[PDB]
Amino acid sequence: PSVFLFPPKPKDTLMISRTPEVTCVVVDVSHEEPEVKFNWYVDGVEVHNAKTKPREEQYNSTYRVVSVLTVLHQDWLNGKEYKCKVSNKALPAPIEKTISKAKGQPREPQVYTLPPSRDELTKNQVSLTCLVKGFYPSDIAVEWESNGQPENNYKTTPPVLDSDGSFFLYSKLTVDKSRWQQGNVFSCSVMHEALHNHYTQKSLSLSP
Amino acid sequence: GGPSVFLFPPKPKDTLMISRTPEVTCVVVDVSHEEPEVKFNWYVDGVEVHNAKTKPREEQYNSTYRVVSVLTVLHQDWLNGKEYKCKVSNKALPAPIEKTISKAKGQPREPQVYTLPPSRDELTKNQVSLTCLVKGFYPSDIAVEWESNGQPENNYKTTPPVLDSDGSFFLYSKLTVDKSRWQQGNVFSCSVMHEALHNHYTQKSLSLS
Amino acid sequence: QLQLQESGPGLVKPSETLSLTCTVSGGSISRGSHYWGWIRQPPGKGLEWIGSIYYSGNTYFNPSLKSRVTISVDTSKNQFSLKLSSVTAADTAVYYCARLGPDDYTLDGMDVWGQGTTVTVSSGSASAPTLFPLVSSVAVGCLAQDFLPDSITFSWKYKNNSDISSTRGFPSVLRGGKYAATSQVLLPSKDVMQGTDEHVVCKVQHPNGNKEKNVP
Amino acid sequence: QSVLTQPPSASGTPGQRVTISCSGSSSNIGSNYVYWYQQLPGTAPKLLIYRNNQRPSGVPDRFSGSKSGTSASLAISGLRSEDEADYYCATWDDSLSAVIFGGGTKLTVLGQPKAAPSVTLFPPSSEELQANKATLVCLISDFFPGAVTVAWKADGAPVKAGVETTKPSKQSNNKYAASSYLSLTPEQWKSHRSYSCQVTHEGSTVEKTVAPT
Amino acid sequence: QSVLTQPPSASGTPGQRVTISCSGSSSNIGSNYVYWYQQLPGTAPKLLIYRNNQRPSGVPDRFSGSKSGTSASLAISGLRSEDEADYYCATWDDSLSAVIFGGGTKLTVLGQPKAAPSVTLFPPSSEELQANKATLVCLISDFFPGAVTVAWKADGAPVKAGVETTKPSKQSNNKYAASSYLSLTPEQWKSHRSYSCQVTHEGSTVEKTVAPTEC
Ligand SMILES: *[C@@H]1O[C@H](CO[C@H]2O[C@@H](C)[C@@H](O)[C@@H](O)[C@@H]2O)[C@@H](O[C@@H]2O[C@H](CO)[C@@H](O[C@@H]3O[C@H](CO[C@H]4O[C@H](CO)[C@@H](O)[C@H](O)[C@@H]4O[C@@H]4O[C@H](CO)[C@@H](O[C@@H]5O[C@H](CO)[C@H](O)[C@H](O)[C@H]5O)[C@H](O)[C@H]4NC(C)=O)[C@@H](O)[C@H](O[C@@H]4O[C@H](CO)[C@@H](O)[C@H](O)[C@@H]4O[C@@H]4O[C@H](CO)[C@@H](O)[C@H](O)[C@H]4NC(C)=O)[C@@H]3O)[C@H](O)[C@H]2NC(C)=O)[C@H](O)[C@H]1NC(C)=O
Ligand SMILES: *[C@@H]1O[C@H](CO[C@H]2O[C@@H](C)[C@@H](O)[C@@H](O)[C@@H]2O)[C@@H](O[C@@H]2O[C@H](CO)[C@@H](O[C@@H]3O[C@H](CO[C@H]4O[C@H](CO)[C@@H](O)[C@H](O)[C@@H]4O[C@H]4O[C@H](CO)[C@@H](O[C@@H]5O[C@H](CO)[C@H](O)[C@H](O)[C@H]5O)[C@H](O)[C@H]4NC(C)=O)[C@@H](O)[C@H](O[C@@H]4O[C@H](CO)[C@@H](O)[C@H](O)[C@@H]4O[C@@H]4O[C@H](CO)[C@@H](O)[C@H](O)[C@H]4NC(C)=O)[C@@H]3O)[C@H](O)[C@H]2NC(C)=O)[C@H](O)[C@H]1NC(C)=O
Ligand SMILES: C[As](C)(=O)[O-]
Ligand SMILES: [Zn+2]
Ligand SMILES: [Zn+2]
Repeated sequence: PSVFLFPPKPKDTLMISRTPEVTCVVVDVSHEEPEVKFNWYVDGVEVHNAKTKPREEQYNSTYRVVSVLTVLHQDWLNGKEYKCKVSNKALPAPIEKTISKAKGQPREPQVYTLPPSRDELTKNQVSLTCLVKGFYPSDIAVEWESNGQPENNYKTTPPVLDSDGSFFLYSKLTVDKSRWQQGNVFSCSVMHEALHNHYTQKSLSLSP
Repeated sequence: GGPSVFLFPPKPKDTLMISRTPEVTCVVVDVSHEEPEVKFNWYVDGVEVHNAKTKPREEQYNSTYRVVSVLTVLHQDWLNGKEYKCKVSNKALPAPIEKTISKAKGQPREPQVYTLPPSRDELTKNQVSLTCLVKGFYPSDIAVEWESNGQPENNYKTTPPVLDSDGSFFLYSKLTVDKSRWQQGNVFSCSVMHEALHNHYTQKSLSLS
Repeated sequence: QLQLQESGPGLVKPSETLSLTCTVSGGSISRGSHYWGWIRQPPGKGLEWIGSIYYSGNTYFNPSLKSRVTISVDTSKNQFSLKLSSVTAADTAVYYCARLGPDDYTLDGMDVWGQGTTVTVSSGSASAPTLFPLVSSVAVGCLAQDFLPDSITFSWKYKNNSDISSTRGFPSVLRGGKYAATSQVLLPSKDVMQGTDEHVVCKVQHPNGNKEKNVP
Repeated sequence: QSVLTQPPSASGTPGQRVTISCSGSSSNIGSNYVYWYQQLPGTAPKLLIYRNNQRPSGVPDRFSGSKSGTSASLAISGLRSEDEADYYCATWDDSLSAVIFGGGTKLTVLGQPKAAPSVTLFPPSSEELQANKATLVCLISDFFPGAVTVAWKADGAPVKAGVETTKPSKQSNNKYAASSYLSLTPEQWKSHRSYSCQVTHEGSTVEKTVAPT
Repeated sequence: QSVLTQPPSASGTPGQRVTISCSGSSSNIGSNYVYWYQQLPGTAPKLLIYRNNQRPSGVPDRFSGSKSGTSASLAISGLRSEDEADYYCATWDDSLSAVIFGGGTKLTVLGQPKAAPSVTLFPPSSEELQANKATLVCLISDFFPGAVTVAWKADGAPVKAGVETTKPSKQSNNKYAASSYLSLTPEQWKSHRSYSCQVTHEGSTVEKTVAPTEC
């Protein structure tokens, strides 16, 4: 059996209304001794409150035990650590895990919208690309949209460690050539801690 | 709880440039001092081979060994999806450990390469970002390197491939250059290597006209 | 500044395959910021796009006739080329090579065009010409028949080999699968600058031979 | 749905202003940039307007482009004579996935009622007769408009054929021109007397003749 | 190094081909595009040339610019009348991190160059001398070209500041007109031996004077 401790969604830890949470999982746990234990501590200190869904039967003679703990925004944002102790049978020293926000002077991302290359304009669908660079830490959320409503056909690359120590990534939205040629605006919205009000936006569109 | 094995694929570049020599690496890690001798058995689609070369076992700081075995593969065997199996045997292993690899299965797709200039407002900075977009390729093995007037380039990074909504992959490579080189008129190039491409290679150039 | 010059056999017999080439000057296809293509136009009708190619190879053809066309570039010699196979009477026109639109990577417009090049799908084979000195303000010319692939750079030369500030180019007429055009050149009464009186020169150019003759 | 249609012809008068339309489809002229090329007689087409209405530096302000719906139009203002040529619109057609042009539009600035066809006739050569060939050349220079019913006849009654005539051709003087040639065995140049080359240019049949001697 | 510089003065005959320059450092006009703005006297600047040498729609073909090393320049070929105005050149400066405007270059067209600077001087008002004032006016009437200068003095020794002077200004005459005042209290006028208003229209130092004369 192995352990997997996951951190909160960047989007969640930046919007107060939303509720961030750290997830703990246990991969490869046979039917024999499935029953587990979960102990959660914050920088040593502890609190009892971590909902724990049942052992979702799995496709390999095992289960997927998940334990989620709701955290406080500024606590995550303020480099707090979280420990998950999984107690099992085939585990003499029940594996533990610890995770916290990335250390290091936060850095503000610069957002750049890039129009489709002119030769891609012969395809019946074009690429609107959004460059997000110079940010740190890598926790970030990026999504596209037009006319209030959010676009769906878009993809964002993983944060990439740049040369100067910051991260960057690209987000590609695909829109029908006709919607682009017509001049509809599209927007790249980025959420990140180092950004004023944790949010900035950049529109892109065929200037008439 | 003997040693455990790992079978790595050849570098994408070495498999698309016919003139090089691609090879699979079978790494056995966690080999004790009590039984340091490990035997490799290679196969190419079940047909065992013998042209593998084992490097002498290297001593590790955690009191164990790391043994390596490599298999050169034919430009054509790998790209035709041949399967390579490495069988590992060592005394601290109840039963030998087998591992397999080979190009991803699924029909190949020719990617498109697009070069995109910097946003006019990045020009107030001292360095500009040139962008190269590689989309619609499959399988995901790809190589990408920027270049100008012959010599390659230093400040450029490339995102990992990313699974698009249509089933193929796309990636972006970012070249950073002193704003001045850009404004002068220099011509930079984006070199891409993918099996699906013609001759496994293609290049797109970007510059300030 | 930038220019494109077509080059090719002014003739092609049925079922054969046409073959032209375009040379660029004052611009290096190798820059990789533009596409280059070919456009043809049958004498009568209008324009028709054939194909475009990028310095790296990738080309775009016209579905109407891709199955029988071939385009390529050679960075070294800085030029691209065309190949039209199984030529018939349709494939008879002037072939231009242009650079695609003013914007980088344009693929739907041509901002700079070549001089042009005619291509007649004949069947009798080329042949040089045969000149014949023809008969205030008097002048004469120098007819010429026989030649097939029309393209005769007419001009004139006075007595002591001088450039006549007077020249003309009349429409060539096809009589029995062969052309033949004239060329009149008005002149004073007997003065000029460097023209005695012992006849003149009739410089007649042509891909299959440049015949010359004197007119009494 | 797959091809641009422009007016086969246009024509106007100096100082004026004219427009040429390009009726297209949604699969083309309605979703892509339109291009306008100008083609003065016997010349490689010239880019006139790109991306619907951009004028490449070196093109007159009088030339303007525009699109709306699935159509576009070129507009010339302050018309001149150096403007009568053929014009074409073009864009990418996503249906066919290829560049496409309209048929083309003629357009001829109406004016210059002065068409003086300075016709000229030439008697065969000695080298020709010394080779069975009586090739007479009637070289007719300029004349606006370019259209005449040249006539060839021997003595009085006109002969069937044997004479071949081309079509007009705008010269440097910007005047259409042509030329005609008469065959008929060499045993006729000396056999008959005087050959005329009539050219009825809307009434005025200016002509010349050659003596069989 | 951080401030574009252009010839404070230009102006030339109609038809002539004038050339305005803009010199600077690498930090700016050297490494960034150059923009040229034309401000018609009395109105909002206008974009003339962008990206070194591009001309927006609604711009004469006479206009064209060009960059070079670390200095570029605008040039009007076929110089005209409705081409007289101030011409500013500007670029972004990578060291200041801000747009930088040149000093500006004024340019007038030539025509009817008869400068009749009919200067006039009015001493302090009767009622003015009461409120403890002594405003001296110098109504330099119409002339051409639009540009002059002034200098007031007591006896021979010229008084420094306090001589705020209005800028030239066109009339229907297309001839310009301006004026100049001089502060000074009454205890300064009724004392000294006459003051003087010296104008200067291209060379000629046309000048008149007023005296403490009670008539
Ligand atoms: C039997 O089945 C189970 C599961 O069922 C399987 O069924 C098959 C039919 C398939 O469908 C298969 O996909 C499926 O898994 C198997 O377990 C899996 O085992 C693999 C390999 O052992 C393991 O892989 C790891 O993956 C992580 C990446 O995480 C994500 O991986 C998958 C997608 O990529 C996905 O299946 C996982 O579930 C996981 O997804 C995340 O899940 C969490 C929890 O749900 C999400 O949490 C979010 O929380 C939010 C709170 O705000 C909110 O609630 C969201 O709703 C909620 O979803 C999270 O968002 C989600 N990710 C997203 C966004 O999609 C990868 O990081 C691991 O990397 C390695 O780990 C090794 C050990 O851990 C290391 O040795 C390696 O070095 C490597 O990385 C290092 O790891 C060490 C750890 O010691 C670090 O210290 C070090 O820093 C790392 N270094 C690096 C590289 O940076 C690893 O690849 C799967 O996670 C696991 N699936 C799970 C979770 O059940 C069994 O293997 C099967 N048996 C066998 C053997 O056949
Ligand atoms: C004693 O130390 C050993 C190692 O030395 C240590 O010494 C101490 C003192 C410190 O210095 C340590 O930091 C140091 O490591 C320990 O061994 C390590 O064991 C762990 C597991 O316990 C190994 O982890 C695996 O790592 C691979 C990645 O391999 C690379 O790891 C790093 C790079 O990050 C590097 O160090 C290592 O060399 C490997 O990189 C290189 O690998 C190839 C070797 O040649 C290179 O191949 C190229 O081949 C081409 C051919 O043309 C050319 O020849 C090139 O020149 C050549 O380089 C390759 O390029 C190179 N890469 C780079 C850039 O470094 C992970 O992929 C493994 O992934 C996981 O494995 C687990 C199993 O535990 C799976 O369950 C997970 O799902 C996951 O992967 C999946 O596995 C399944 C199983 O089949 C697959 O089906 C899935 O598809 C897999 N998913 C993927 C990714 O597709 C795993 O993390 C670690 O590498 C070992 N370190 C070594 C050997 O260096 C001992 O554990 C320790 N003893 C103890 C008990 O303490
Ligand atoms: C030759 As192709 C159009 O497949 O890139
Ligand atoms: Zn079960
Ligand atoms: Zn291909």
